[PDB]
Amino acid sequence: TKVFKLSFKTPVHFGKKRLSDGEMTITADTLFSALFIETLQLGKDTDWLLNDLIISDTFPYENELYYLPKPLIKIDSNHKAFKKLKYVPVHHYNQYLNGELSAEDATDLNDIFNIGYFSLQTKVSLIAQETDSSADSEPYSVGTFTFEPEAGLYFIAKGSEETLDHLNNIMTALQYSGLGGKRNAGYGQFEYEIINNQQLSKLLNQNGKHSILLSTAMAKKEEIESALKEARYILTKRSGFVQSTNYSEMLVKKSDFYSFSSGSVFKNIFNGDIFNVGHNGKHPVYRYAKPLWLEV
Amino acid sequence: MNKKNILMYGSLLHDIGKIIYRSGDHTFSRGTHSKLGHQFLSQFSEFKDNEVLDNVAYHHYKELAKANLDNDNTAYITYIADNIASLFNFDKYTPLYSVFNIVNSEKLKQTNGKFKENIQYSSGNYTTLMKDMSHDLEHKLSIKEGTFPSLLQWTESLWQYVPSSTNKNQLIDISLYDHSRITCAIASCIFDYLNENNIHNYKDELFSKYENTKSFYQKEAFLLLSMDMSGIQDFIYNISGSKALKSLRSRSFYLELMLEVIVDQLLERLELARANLLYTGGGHAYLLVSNTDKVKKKITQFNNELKKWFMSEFTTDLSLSMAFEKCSGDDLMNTSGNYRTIWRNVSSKLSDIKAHKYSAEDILKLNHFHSYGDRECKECLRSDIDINDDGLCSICEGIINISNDLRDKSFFVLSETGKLKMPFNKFISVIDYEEAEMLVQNNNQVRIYSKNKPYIGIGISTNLWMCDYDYASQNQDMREKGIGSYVDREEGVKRLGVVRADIDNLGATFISGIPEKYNSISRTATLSRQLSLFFKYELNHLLENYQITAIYSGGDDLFLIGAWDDIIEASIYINDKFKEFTLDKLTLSAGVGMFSGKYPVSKMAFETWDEFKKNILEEKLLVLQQGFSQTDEHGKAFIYKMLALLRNNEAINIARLAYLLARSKMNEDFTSKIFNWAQNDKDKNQLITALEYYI
Amino acid sequence: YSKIKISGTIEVVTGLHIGGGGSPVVRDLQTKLPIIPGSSIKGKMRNLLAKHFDERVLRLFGSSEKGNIQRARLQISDAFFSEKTKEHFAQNDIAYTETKFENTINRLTAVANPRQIERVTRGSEFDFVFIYNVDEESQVEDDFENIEKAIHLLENDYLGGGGTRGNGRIQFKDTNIETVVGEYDSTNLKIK
Ligand SMILES: Nc1ncnc2c1ncn2[C@@H]1O[C@H](COP(=O)(O)OP(=O)(O)OP(=O)(O)O)[C@@H](O)[C@H]1O
Ligand SMILES: Nc1ncnc2c1ncn2[C@@H]1O[C@H](COP(=O)(O)OP(=O)(O)OP(=O)(O)O)[C@@H](O)[C@H]1O
Repeated sequence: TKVFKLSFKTPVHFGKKRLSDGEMTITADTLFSALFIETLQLGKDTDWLLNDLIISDTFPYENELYYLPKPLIKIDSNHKAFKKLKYVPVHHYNQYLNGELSAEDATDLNDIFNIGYFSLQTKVSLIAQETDSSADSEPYSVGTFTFEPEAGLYFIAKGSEETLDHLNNIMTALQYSGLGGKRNAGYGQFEYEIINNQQLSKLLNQNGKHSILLSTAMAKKEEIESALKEARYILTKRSGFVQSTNYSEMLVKKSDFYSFSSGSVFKNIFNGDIFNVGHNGKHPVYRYAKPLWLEV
Repeated sequence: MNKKNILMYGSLLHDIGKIIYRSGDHTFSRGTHSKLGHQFLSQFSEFKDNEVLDNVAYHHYKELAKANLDNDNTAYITYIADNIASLFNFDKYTPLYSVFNIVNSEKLKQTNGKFKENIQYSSGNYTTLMKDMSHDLEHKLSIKEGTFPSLLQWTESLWQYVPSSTNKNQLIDISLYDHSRITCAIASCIFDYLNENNIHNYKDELFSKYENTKSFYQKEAFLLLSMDMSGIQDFIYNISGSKALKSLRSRSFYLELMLEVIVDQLLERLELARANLLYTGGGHAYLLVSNTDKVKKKITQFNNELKKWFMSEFTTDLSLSMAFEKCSGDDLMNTSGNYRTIWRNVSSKLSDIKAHKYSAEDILKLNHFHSYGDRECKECLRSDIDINDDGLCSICEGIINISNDLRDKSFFVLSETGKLKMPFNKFISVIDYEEAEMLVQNNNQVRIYSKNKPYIGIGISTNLWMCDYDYASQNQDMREKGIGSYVDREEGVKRLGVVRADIDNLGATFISGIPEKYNSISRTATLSRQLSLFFKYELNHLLENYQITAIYSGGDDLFLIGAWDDIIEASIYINDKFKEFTLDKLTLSAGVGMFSGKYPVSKMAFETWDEFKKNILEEKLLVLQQGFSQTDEHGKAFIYKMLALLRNNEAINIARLAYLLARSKMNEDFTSKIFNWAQNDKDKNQLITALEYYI
Repeated sequence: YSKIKISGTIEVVTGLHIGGGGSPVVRDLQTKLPIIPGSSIKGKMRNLLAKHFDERVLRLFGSSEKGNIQRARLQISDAFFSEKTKEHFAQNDIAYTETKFENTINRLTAVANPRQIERVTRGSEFDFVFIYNVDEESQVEDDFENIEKAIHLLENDYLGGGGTRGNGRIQFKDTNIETVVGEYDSTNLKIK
């Protein structure tokens, strides 16, 4: 059960709805999609790394601090300072889960959370009749994020040792491809390092009664009724197009899929499944929904 | 008349006699308020209903002692209601005090201000108001089942600054309109609770013995209800098209009117009056309703229908959550500060029943609909909705229609055909006042929602408050123009300004409020009304001399967009004018940025005092502007070399800047002041900001 | 399946102006050092290599908008000041950007209206990385011939704005080609 640390050194576009949108972290959907596409480009075998690997979402880091999302847990006291907060570092996470975090501490933690800044870079497209005759340029915009020299994102993955060796090989392949949007236009390369942090391991290997969903999951048909007994959760319409399925890219677009967010809390665990969002295509297109649980 | 309507029409006029006694020129019965009000109402044909007269004439203990009324007579509920809403020398000239002083007076008690320094009212004013209300009462008011909202509106129009109780020993901050409204609300709630819970001889249920009376205060006969729009931000700020100005003023308004129609329709279901609405704005609404099984069953069913609708069009972008909590009338009289406990409890229940939003079968249905769909509206960043011509769906085009129709027409109508799609199988179209009338005698089941216009008195006249201002119509062409219509200003760079503001101390103010002594339902209600009316009229007036169009304003959110210079000037003006109205008790935090024209406005929104006014704008900016005005040839080149020296904070650069200023031809005073400022860090940052503003 | 890496450094022979701000030049919003975007390299290279002649243009950069879909086979990244240029300019105390004053002459009037255009300093060096995803073994020679001819053209052309007016001339030095994925040899491929 190793974790991967990602350093970029080139600004990245990650996207939610429009190319001028900017997002900091991405979900296991896009990550698993990227690993799948690089496995196919390598021409390796896909069965091994389809139904054995569990991936958590991306989570940012700073110099020596690692971050996990806020559990949507019901704290009984402001209801303001906690709302403006998204992420809680590993040092104070058990403190948060047990009410040992104070409002001034919330303000301080928010104050220290400078881990990147946003930007819109302008661009123009002169493939149009500006080649031919008097015709206006068509400026467009892209949304980017840049990390300070000691920031990045990290993963948490688990599985058999063989699965993790394969994951290492594919990640080596991927570091020179991208992990974002306009990869081919100069955004989103990275170098990765595998480090074993004692504290994160301790946090991952507890035992409790609740569960904090660290990835984006959706229970299968026959478990959802007992899965949703007592829970606090946010759903997100996850959409997007597909790469090399049919003739027209504009005509091909995955059916919308809803999954629980990366902070939901549950009583009864559910295993997930890799769900097809496929139709009118030549090959199946996969979306990822399998949880990585944090048990406390 | 229905007995509930009898409670309504009687209660809202229980303390009417006060305005009559305080008049002095109308004191026919100089004995008590009750008898005088009874005599006054007793000349008019429409309000010639008798039980209403009894209600008004008997609103107090002593009078009721001998009226020999039935064990069921509506006035008794009026008595308990006035007590709930609530040595006694009433000075007719007592000036009303603004609640905003008392709020943060605990820390800093300032000289109690007052409405119209040491102002005082005068006798003839009340006589004039008597004339006015007799005029309206002969010519505008009429008694039918459905005119109660109209009566409430006229009370609102006439009374909002006539002091309710003028007791010299009490902190006078309640308008008589507030007292009357909350009394009517409480009366309605009591009537439903008693009628439902199988009690009929109310004289014996309540009045008989103070111990039994005190029990009734203790019984949990009231429910407080809450509302919350879930997905405000992502619905309002998903725009990329060329009609950015036109849509936003219309999308914001469509969401607002959605909230209003939801709350009105709910009130219609529960057979309650518009008085029971205590606060609307943003996404929240608070309702005070009856604590019966019937009401709760209806609430559950209505929540079901609403959630099914909102899934049937949006599925994540907008959802509504409601929650209610039992509360006892003893808690409304600020007995143990427990009002604050119950209010926080209902807030927590809302914030924790927004967690579990969708049932199992619901989330299955969301995921298993393989449907032939087209793609994302250029104007409205949404895929699920079904586009048409120009890559736009029907909803976005209806929004564009209402956008075009906003500027010239004022009345808004809820009907079966309309243009835009409303929750419970309704639609909205747009009309004019003559057209509104024509619909009125047509007796169509209509509601009129207006553009901050009273003196309507037309059908269901519902003066809904929304700040619609746009300098873009002050040009030679009255038609609404694009976002470039402010970009093209030549007095500076051709850029846009956007301003966002939040009240810093607003969570505490609605929750904590004034400690330990003014924490009733009445006093927090009047504070709510004051803030609401401030953000829904005062902005409209304050923004007049400014080239700004008002986008979304209300609650505690201030979202204005316009020309760069104008946004700064208007922001300063608004901050000062607010500090005036809140008597320097509440503070505002605001951000203004420079955004280029033709950016997707969805993206500029996600980007976004005494010190700035006195030190930067007033002194440094003025001397700098005079300096450049006196000496020509100081183009952007000279200023930008000044920047080049300044931003690199080095002493060799200070010498270089000295050389540059020496080579300029400014007066010795200007150069000397600039150099002295340049030697100091705080001053030089301020100087940088000021000269940047010059450009 | 191998990935070929084309790395090197480019010198600004005459001042450079990408100017996404306009008339500022593109920078990084924290480091405040100028950059040269990958989009600029790719766009100018594509325009040149296409005007030189098509299927090869589709091959190298990938269009996938004409009823058939081709995945990009050359990935171009941004460039940044090297440590060497930074240290040299610091020691000799040279600012990173020059500002040229310009002017325009009206006809029948002969009044001059001046402008102010910012320009990257001569001698600055940018470090770049390209990637070649060799999806077909039997075409790497042809594709590096094409990229050779493209770089040769860019050597004799300009990047950014105002090149007809005398700026943007660049140079390419210190190019090395290494194979970083797979087992394909690259000790014979050549780029100036
Ligand atoms: N039409 C509107 N346009 C812009 N801002 C609005 C509009 N209506 C309300 N707002 C403001 O936007 C704020 C943010 O709304 P938001 O989307 O956060 O919803 P919310 O009610 O706070 O729910 P949640 O807790 O789920 O965020 C509201 O508190 C309100 O002040
Ligand atoms: N007059 C009012 N009465 C009650 N609640 C109000 C009123 N005006 C605004 N609100 C509340 O304020 C919310 C807006 O939240 P927003 O994030 O804009 O600021 P806030 O959290 O209230 O302010 P702050 O954190 O500075 O105290 C609304 O959703 C609503 O619940």
